[PDB]
Amino acid sequence: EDIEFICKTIGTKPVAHIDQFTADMLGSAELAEEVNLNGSGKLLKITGCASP
Amino acid sequence: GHRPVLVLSQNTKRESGRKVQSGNINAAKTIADIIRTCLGPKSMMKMLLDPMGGIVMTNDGNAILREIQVQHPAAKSMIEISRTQDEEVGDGTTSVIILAGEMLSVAEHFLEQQMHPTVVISAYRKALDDMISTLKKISIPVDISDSDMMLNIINSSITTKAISRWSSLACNIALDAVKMVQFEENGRKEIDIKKYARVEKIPGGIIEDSCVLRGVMINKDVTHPRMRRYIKNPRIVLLDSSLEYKKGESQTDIEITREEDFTRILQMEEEYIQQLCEDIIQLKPDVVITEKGISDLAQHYLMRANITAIRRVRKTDNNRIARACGARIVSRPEELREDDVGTGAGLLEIKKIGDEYFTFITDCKDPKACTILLRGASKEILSEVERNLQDAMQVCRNVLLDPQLVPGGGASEMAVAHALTEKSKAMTGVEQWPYRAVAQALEVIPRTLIQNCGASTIRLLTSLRAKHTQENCETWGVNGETGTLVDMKELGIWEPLAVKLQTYKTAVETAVLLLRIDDIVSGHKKKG
Amino acid sequence: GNFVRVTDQLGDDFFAVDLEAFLQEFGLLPEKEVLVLTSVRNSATCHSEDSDLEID
Amino acid sequence: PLSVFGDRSTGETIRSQNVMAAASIANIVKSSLGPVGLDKMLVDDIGDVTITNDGATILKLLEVEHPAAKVLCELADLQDKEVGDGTTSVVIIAAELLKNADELVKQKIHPTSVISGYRLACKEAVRYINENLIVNTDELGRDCLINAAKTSMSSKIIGINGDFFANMVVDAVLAIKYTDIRGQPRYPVNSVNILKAHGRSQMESMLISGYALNCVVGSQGMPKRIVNAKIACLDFSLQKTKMKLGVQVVITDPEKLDQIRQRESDITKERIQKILATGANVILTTGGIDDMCLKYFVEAGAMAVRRVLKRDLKRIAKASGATILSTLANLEGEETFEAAMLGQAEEVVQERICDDELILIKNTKARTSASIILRGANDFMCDEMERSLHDALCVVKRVLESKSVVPGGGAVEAALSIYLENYATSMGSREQLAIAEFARSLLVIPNTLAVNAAQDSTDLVAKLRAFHNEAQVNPERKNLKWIGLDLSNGKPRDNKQAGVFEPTIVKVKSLKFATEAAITILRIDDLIKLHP
Ligand SMILES: Nc1ncnc2c1ncn2[C@@H]1O[C@H](COP(=O)(O)OP(=O)(O)O)[C@@H](O)[C@H]1O
Ligand SMILES: Nc1ncnc2c1ncn2[C@@H]1O[C@H](COP(=O)(O)OP(=O)(O)O)[C@@H](O)[C@H]1O
Ligand SMILES: [Mg+2]
Ligand SMILES: [Mg+2]
Repeated sequence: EDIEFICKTIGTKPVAHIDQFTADMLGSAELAEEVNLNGSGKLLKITGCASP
Repeated sequence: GHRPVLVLSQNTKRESGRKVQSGNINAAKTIADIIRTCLGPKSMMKMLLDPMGGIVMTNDGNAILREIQVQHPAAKSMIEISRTQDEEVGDGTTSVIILAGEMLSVAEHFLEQQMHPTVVISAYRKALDDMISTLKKISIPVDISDSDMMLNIINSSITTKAISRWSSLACNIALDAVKMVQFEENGRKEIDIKKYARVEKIPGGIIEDSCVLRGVMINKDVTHPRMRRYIKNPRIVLLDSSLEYKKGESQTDIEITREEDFTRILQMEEEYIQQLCEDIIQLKPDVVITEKGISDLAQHYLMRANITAIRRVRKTDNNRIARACGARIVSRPEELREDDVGTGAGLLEIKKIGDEYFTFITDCKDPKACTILLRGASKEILSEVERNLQDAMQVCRNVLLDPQLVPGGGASEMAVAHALTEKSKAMTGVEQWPYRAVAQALEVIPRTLIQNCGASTIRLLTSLRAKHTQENCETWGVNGETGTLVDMKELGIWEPLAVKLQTYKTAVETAVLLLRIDDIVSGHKKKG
Repeated sequence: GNFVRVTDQLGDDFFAVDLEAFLQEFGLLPEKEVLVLTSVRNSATCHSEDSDLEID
Repeated sequence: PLSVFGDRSTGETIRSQNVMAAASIANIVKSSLGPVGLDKMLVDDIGDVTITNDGATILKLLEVEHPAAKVLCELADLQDKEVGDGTTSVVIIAAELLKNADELVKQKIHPTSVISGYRLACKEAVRYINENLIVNTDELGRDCLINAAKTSMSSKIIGINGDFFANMVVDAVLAIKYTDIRGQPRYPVNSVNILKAHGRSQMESMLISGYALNCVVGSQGMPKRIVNAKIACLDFSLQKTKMKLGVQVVITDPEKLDQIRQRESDITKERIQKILATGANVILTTGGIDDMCLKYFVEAGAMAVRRVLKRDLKRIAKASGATILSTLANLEGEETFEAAMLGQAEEVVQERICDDELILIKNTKARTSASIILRGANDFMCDEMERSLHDALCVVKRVLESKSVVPGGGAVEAALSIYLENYATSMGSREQLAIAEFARSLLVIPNTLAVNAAQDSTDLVAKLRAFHNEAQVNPERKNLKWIGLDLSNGKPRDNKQAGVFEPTIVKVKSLKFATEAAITILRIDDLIKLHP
């Protein structure tokens, strides 16, 4: 259920077969980093996206 | 139903204050009083009835305490202290409990007044450091190469047990077992009494016939009567893999369409067994020991080469045999090498004891493992004898690792108490009183020895204190059999420094741990 | 498991061996797993930032 | 009229109930505060015994039913997670704040005004702490870390042995130092493996210059000591090969079965042969090893350890420079093992510890690791040792990360109380009362400290307040901001000189969390308890 939101946010297009996996279906982002919340957990932030 | 508003649970019980401290101290005192009379050469044994129907007859503190189930957590802590003392050094189990009880009593004396427990704890730690220093000061070295002195040490260790009647035999058995199980490899020395030096008890016979074997004995018989039951200089091969055809890991269904495929499959099963047996035989051994099953066809093919086979041997027993006869356990028979064959066992013999067959490999040259064969009146007698032998072996290992020696019979207690009392005269603080009190609490060991001997506690203890006030009387203790003062360099009762250090450290830290508690909460769910 | 009046098929002097075998032969007792008899304790379970990391 | 299947409490009744629950939770642990506090011993329904001084452990083990009490317990847990120290202080402060706020509310002061005053007081207290009461650790040197560890370990089972344990903690923390991106040094605590073993005294606890494994060699035939170790870390089992669910073996020609069964183990034999041929001496795997592979390692004269924990294996691999391998598959489709995947250590030894054995990997190269083996009288004492040691490690990490410390012994609380009492007169009319009550409630820490020592709490707190008032009013008496409590003698003392330090983060986070919890509980004025 998160595929629509993720694709809208990043600009990626889902790939269901390796034959159609091409560079034009990737979502360019400025930074994809996993951060920790001072020992209270871990979050994965992808901040800065071409064509946001 | 009816809903009462609550913060904690209904079954949550909380108590705090002076009541908690007094309860902890009295629990420790009761635990000490349970085994107070089981200390000294004149100790009396106790019968413990197992919840499983067994009977334990012993005067060892650890067994008595472990057989008692208690509700007060302080008593649980004391029993854990007993187990820790048993596991660390293997001796002094009864002494540490009494020392902890006495220290907690003399601490309760101060807690009745307006002294905070932290002050008592700091004084106790200072006293513990001073006791360690004094014990290291009054110790004497031992010559491990001197067999007589080692036997004397083991004897003085076992004079307080039921096995003391056969003192020489027990001491020789323990010394020989510890010496031969001693090992050195890759620059790392080890003793490992737990794994090797197995004690096997066979009820019946006389205890004077008990001995330490120059090898390993197991309760096994040959797989088939045609096997040789007596081999002079056997070559032993040890295995884990079964000598029988077994299923593979993967699902391997067959599909037979031709007529001869069924008989062919059976013939190849037989051929695989024959190939395994031929691979074993290629090394030309005399005995084959396996931790798993051996097929009948495998037995036949081994007989064709005149090889005795024993199967279903425990892994620990097989490791012990490997250490004794100098063999290496091999899993795949096709990978057997010459150096894996065990040559060095000077005799293998399966003889019948009672109505059972026992396998003996008891002529090894330089064996690194042994079986202590114990024969006696019954099962409980042999269990007590095994416990005493375990104590003796632990003491021997402690002396071998640490060659320091400390006078016994309460002489060390009095010497340390006098040294601490003399040291306390130059502090002039509020901690001097608990320091002196815990110093004088060490006198509970000579007092217990005198009480168990049946002599006059007050007069003898006063005389011993007066003697220890002199200039060289650190080795003056009490004779636990006659109730008289005696010099321990003449009586000969000496103990390892490691045992005394562990006893004092454990007692002082038990007192410190139980002195830090003022609140008890119980009844809550485990939540996990 | 619906065992009632186990004394009928176990007696009054049954030991742990008898009960173990009796439960095994109906295949209700889980198989025995080999484990360390006693050792030292560690008492740790993952958590976060529990990772030594190379300096860079 | 409502016809709701449940119980309803509204107004002063529910407010007093919440305050009572919070006060009960506070009073549970108030006896375990400060160097003169004493431990508690908890017993489960199954007889398990826990002896502890940590507030978080006590509140986690306790079974709690009231929602406000649960809020306080989770507050203690959060303070433990985010800081690691000050778990009792935050609970006590939050409960006192709630009690004083309810006292204000009972005087027809609106709860919103109290909340606004509490927020203002917390913000100003944080600002005043950051601007006046912090001490930079640059001018103090290594002694600051030792003093912080000593202060943290007071009230613990290892307090008296602090002279030794503080050095151990500081060395352990400094051994795991690393710098991430941006050049900021980081101290990944919880990478210091802590092993507990009853036996010898506390003073004989060991700090390992390497790593300590709670594991033993797979087979008795392996050597127990290797000098120049070449550690190979594997993430896969070494057993007889078995095909997956999607692959099946069907035999039509009988002659192929023996070859199938032989290859079934020859695969693992070849893998182990490659691993040993690269030159490895020590093999650690998270999976199991069966007897045949154990015999291969025994014949090779190498140490093999099975069922190694994943975190332990990762720590060992990164400390020794090894790489975790979940498969021996390269980018060429082959099966190879390279010497570049081997870690190195100066020694790997299986040593005996109280009738039990553990593996020590000594002096790993390319990275320094640390492990601590705690020796105690029994299991409960070792557990309390471990908890106190973790507290000290967290405190030292906080001190090293943020280089600011604050004086202990209630000096910060007294200074904040005086400053906020002065400052309340310049803000509002009823938030003035709220800030004054915040300042008064901040004094519960020194009061509890003095009470635990059976000292005159009133007189000592009055003297401390007089000292701090003189410091704040007089301009050349700024050195009196460090005047705290000396509980041994029951007198005020310059705690900065005495070495009683705390990380600033502990105080700041405790204040913020306690204020938020108090606001959350104060926000309630009606409770509906639906029947289950
Ligand atoms: N012949 C003896 N005369 C006096 N004291 C002895 C004699 N033999 C042993 N002891 C004392 O008895 C103590 C041993 O008692 P024991 O029953 O072994 O208790 P534990 O198991 O706690 O050591 C030792 O401290 C030793 O000093
Ligand atoms: N040596 C000391 N002298 C005076 N006060 C101290 C000393 N060590 C700690 N304290 C104070 O005791 C208070 C309580 O600490 P403690 O309760 O042990 O930590 P926690 O709150 O994490 O449980 C701390 O606020 C600290 O300021
Ligand atoms: Mg003894
Ligand atoms: Mg603390």
